[PDB]
This record gives sequence, C-alpha cells and structure tokens, in this order.
Amino acid sequence: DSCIQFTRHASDVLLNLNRLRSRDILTDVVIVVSREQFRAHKTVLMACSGLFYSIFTDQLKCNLSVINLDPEINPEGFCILLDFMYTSRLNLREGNIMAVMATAMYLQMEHVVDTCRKFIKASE
Amino acid sequence: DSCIQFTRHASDVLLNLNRLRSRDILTDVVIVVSREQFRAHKTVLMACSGLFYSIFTDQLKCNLSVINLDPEINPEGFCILLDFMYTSRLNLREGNIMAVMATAMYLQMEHVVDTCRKFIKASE
Amino acid sequence: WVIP
Amino acid sequence: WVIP
Ligand SMILES: N#Cc1c(Cl)ncnc1Nc1ccc2c(c1)CC(=O)N2
Ligand SMILES: N#Cc1c(Cl)ncnc1Nc1ccc2c(c1)CC(=O)N2
Ligand SMILES: [Cl-]
Ligand SMILES: [Cl-]
Ligand SMILES: [Cl-]
Ligand SMILES: [Cl-]
Repeated sequence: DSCIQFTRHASDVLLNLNRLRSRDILTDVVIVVSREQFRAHKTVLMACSGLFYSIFTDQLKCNLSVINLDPEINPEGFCILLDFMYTSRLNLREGNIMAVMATAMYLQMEHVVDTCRKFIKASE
Repeated sequence: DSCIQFTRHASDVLLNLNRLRSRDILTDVVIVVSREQFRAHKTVLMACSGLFYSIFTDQLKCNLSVINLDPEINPEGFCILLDFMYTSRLNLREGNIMAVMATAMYLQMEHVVDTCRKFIKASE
Repeated sequence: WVIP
Repeated sequence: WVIP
C-alpha cells in the first residue's frame, strides 16, 4: 500500500494500556500465583504469552474471570513478566533471573527466555 | 531502574491485537457508523482516541456493547482510522483526506489531525 | 510520520 | 534487547 506510519504509535498504545491496568480500567481477569493476585487485560496477556494465547482461545477458558497458575510459579517472577508485557521493560537481576527464566518458559515468552539464557551463560 | 528493553515488543503486541481483531477474538464492542458496523476491543479504542477514552471511562457507557457514532461520520474514514489504531499505518489519500481529518477530529486523534492539516496545506 |  |  501507500500508507504513512506514526513511529511512536505502538509505544503510545502500550503506555495507555499500562495506565488502564494501573487504574484497574476494563481489566477482565485475575491471575492467581499462589498467595498473590494480578489484575490484567486478557488481550494483552494473549498478545505477549503463548500460554495465555492458548488459554483464552479455548472455548471454555475464554470466559473465566480467574486463572490459577501452577504452584511452582514464583509471584515476583510473574510480576516482573507482567510489567514487561505492559511496558517492554524487563527488570532482570542476579537475584531474580532463575525465577524470571522459569516463569517465561512456562508463559511461553521466547524472547525473554532467550535474554535470560544469554545473561546466565555470560556469568558461568 | 536497571531494566533492559525489547525494542520490537510494542509493535509485536499491536500486531497480535490486530490478529485478534481480524479473527473476532475477545472483541467486546461494535461501533456503528451509519449502515456499517466495526467490531473492536474497547481497550485499544481508548488507548488511541480521546473520544473512546471518555466513553469507556463513563460509569454507564463502559458497559455498552454497541456505540453509535454521529451520523455525519463517514464509514470509510472510520475504517481507515480503526486500521491505523491497530497497525500504526494510515491510508491517507487525496480522495479520503477530508473524511479522515474530520473523523480524526471527532475521535480526538491529535497526531492524525496534525498530518492531515500538513498534507492539506502542502496542496494549497 | 514516516514512509514505512 | 537494549539499555533504554
Ligand atoms: N494474541 C495473540 C497471538 C496471535 Cl493472534 N497470533 C500469534 N501469537 C499470539 N500470541 C502469542 C503466541 C505465542 C507466543 C507469544 C504470543 C510470545 C511468544 O514468545 N510466544
Ligand atoms: N486508554 C487510555 C488513555 C489513558 Cl489511560 N490516559 C490518557 N490517554 C488515554 N487515551 C487517549 C486520550 C486522549 C487522546 C488519545 C488517547 C489520543 C489523542 O490524540 N488524544
Ligand atoms: Cl471464573
Ligand atoms: Cl517475549
Ligand atoms: Cl448495548
Ligand atoms: Cl493519533
């Protein structure tokens, strides 16, 4: 086509989706990770994670308002990945890298798994 | 903070949101523009448009599944702007610029209004 | 705005 | 990945 493109559009959309999340506006699911609960938008979760894409395209699970993750999932690891989904920013630290990598593998977030593997290999 | 950032993340999220729209997955509103209907995600509309941000933060309108736009709104102009919301790409042409600019003013999409004004001024 |  |  002969379209023009607004370079910052995708980043501005994501910034607004994060603002809606922070204000709990039109959030439609709560992700339960052991004792912790995280409110989010199903569409953002599906757009970032192979696991959520699978869950919310399922004819029964698409209608659930609560999703319980595997008890082995670390809440801080999930929190870091949820923030990444809504911001493109990953708070990767020596103290959380193993939990973040395990959570990203479970959530099927290939690019995160890739940078965790690379950061781990550099430290060995 | 000491975060790392994935450059293509925002663009990849938007590409997936557009894929969900094309497959009518978790769309939660229909925008009626005279004889035409457009299915979309309320969160994407709010993230792109001052008018939809206002509508869906309203305590009564947030729950509506159908929104009827002003009869003066051109369906093609709306279609072009809806595509832009989900892609960052604006199909701006001599034959649609007036309709696109009028629709962007109504929808409160300042960056679109700006490029339409600039393209019009260059042709006079 | 750019030519993509 | 970059340093933002
Ligand atoms: N929503 C949506 C969606 C669609 Cl529509 N099409 C294709 N993938 C989608 N999302 C999704 C699927 C697999 C993975 C990711 C996201 C990130 C990753 O590492 N794996
Ligand atoms: N969703 C959301 C949203 C939030 Cl949370 N905060 C601030 N603006 C939001 N969206 C929004 C408001 C005004 C305008 C636009 C988008 C594009 C434009 O030209 N005007
Ligand atoms: Cl439920
Ligand atoms: Cl990822
Ligand atoms: Cl309704
Ligand atoms: Cl805009």
